[PDB]
Amino acid sequence: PSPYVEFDRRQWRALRMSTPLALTEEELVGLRGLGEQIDLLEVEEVYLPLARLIHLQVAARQRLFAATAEFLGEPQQNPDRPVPFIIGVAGSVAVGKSTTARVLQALLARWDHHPRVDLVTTDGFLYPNAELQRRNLMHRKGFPESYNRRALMRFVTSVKSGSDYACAPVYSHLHYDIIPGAEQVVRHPDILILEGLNVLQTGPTLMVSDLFDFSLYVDARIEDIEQWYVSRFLAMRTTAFADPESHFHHYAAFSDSQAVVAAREIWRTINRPNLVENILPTRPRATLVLRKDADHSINRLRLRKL
Amino acid sequence: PSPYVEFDRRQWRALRMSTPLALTEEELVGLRGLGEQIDLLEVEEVYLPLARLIHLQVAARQRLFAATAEFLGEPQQNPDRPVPFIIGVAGSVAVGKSTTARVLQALLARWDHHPRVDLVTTDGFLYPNAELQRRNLMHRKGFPESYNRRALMRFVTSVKSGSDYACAPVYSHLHYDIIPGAEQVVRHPDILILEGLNVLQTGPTLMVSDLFDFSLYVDARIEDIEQWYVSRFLAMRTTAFADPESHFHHYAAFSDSQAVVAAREIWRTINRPNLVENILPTRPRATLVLRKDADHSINRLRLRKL
Ligand SMILES: C[C@H](NC(=O)c1c(F)cccc1F)c1nnc(SCCOc2ccc(F)cc2)n1C
Ligand SMILES: C[C@H](NC(=O)c1c(F)cccc1F)c1nnc(SCCOc2ccc(F)cc2)n1C
Repeated sequence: PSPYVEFDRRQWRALRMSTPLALTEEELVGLRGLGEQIDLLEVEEVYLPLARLIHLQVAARQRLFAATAEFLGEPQQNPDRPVPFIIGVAGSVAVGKSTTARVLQALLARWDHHPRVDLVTTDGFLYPNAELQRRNLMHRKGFPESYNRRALMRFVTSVKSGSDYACAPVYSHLHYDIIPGAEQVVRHPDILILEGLNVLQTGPTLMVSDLFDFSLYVDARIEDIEQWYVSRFLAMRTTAFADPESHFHHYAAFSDSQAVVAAREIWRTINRPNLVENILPTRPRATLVLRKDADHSINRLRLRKL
Repeated sequence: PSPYVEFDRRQWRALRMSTPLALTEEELVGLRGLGEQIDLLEVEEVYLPLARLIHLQVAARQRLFAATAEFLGEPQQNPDRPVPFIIGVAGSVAVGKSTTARVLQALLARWDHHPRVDLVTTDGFLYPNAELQRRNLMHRKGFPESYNRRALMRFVTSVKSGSDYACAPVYSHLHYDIIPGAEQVVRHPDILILEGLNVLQTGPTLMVSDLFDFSLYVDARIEDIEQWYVSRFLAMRTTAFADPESHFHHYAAFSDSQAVVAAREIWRTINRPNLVENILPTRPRATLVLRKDADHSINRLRLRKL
């Protein structure tokens, strides 16, 4: 007896799902050009249902907002509209957080209840390399203390206060640093998706996850994430690393097998240990845990018992 | 702004709430039967309205349960009813948590959506004095490490899993210790209230508050709380301390002068520090913060914007 319902992949296909509202060819196009780490079978059989499951909660938080406002005789100090519904997305580097976020954003924005869905990466809340150097934490990029937690907290709080205007800084993966001066503006969306390694981590006081209405954790076998991590690394040689402006240009010249070495080293000494100390223990805090099998398809969902 | 809708006492009284919810005289017996200090006007003017708020939340959760269950063609592994709705009640020692919890228990039960409302204090999860001693922690009773946190977590998880049956141990303030083989059974209530000064405290992993659907923080000026503390202590000379078995019998003979000295020393050195370092930091993690005046009246409410 546990606090979630479990479905393996069989049981999930095998359910009398209520709604048609299927994917028009206008949508199924935009969808190939952000996934491809995700196939449309997955979008149809897995992510769409999820999006509706989530739609149910956003819709419920919208009705309750209103039922409450009416109950109070909609007083002056109550805001005029529900505040954004914030969804957190967590998991290891290379697990697919980013795609999953992009897909959900796309699907969730299909309903008229909540057409404005924003997306923000916690990447923009890393200290700039300048500062990471100043605090002697370069070797520590991606661990809890490498982020400006205070600013991140300030940001999410600002969003849940019903600001019409909240700013987050941008991180460039190419340049391996915060793009100075660049800012993402978020103007009271209906839903904000916040993605990052750290979104379900546990501060001493208030923490960002305290302002989440729903949170999702992307899980895989640790060997499999290594495999995905390495493949992503190799691939970056010809793309990202190829650029002369890449902090990691000197990785471009690596032969396949030499790059495989380097990758498994960066994995075994930074990314795997981070996952084990800081990310994987946050798995049981998610509303929903999705497990992906060796080749990226979901083979198990855990929804928190409603 | 803040993430809070804020009302003071005036504003809160002066609201048109378009259901005239009235307490029966059948209910005004029970609510005097919970004791005194208890101001019946405040039950009518504050706690009943709040009870309606919290009700709107429980009703939303029960419907959302159902719409989700429908959506999944009600599968076998989905539970049949909603799991209990959990509400945390935190705040200092002597701030009146226990009353607030007891009144709420009584008012929430009046609706037929959730007539079964259980109340459990986390004092039952303090380590027995015996164990507090093997661990050299008697001086630290009421701080985080004096609780069997693991046990507390299993308890709460069992209730949130939807189990039919869950035990908590019972603590006696009379004997100043856990009563051996005393047990409180909780049998899938519609709502469980969990009162304790630690309920909103952070764990590094999963933590109890992760299972709350709603939570309350009873607040006051720290000087005011001391004064209440000091009376509770004095008054205890007649009641608790007066029995010759009571661990604190010697305290019955302290004159108003020596009794105050003693109370302030226990405050200044145990209860006040536990509050500054462990409880007050938890205050911004509550859905609702209730602030009290010197004279025990509620003078400010902060609800988390919906
Ligand atoms: C430790 C470090 N940090 C990050 O790049 C990082 C991240 F990948 C994600 C979020 C925050 C971060 F600081 C790192 N991880 N891998 C590398 S080298 C390869 C470049 O980045 C990749 C990122 C994801 C991959 F799957 C493969 C490579 N570095 C320099
Ligand atoms: C810190 C400590 N702990 C507790 O007894 C206690 C509690 F009162 C409540 C919950 C958990 C606890 F460990 C304590 N605080 N005051 C005392 S001695 C005086 C008798 O207890 C009182 C309890 C509550 C009061 F408001 C005033 C006095 N002790 C032993």
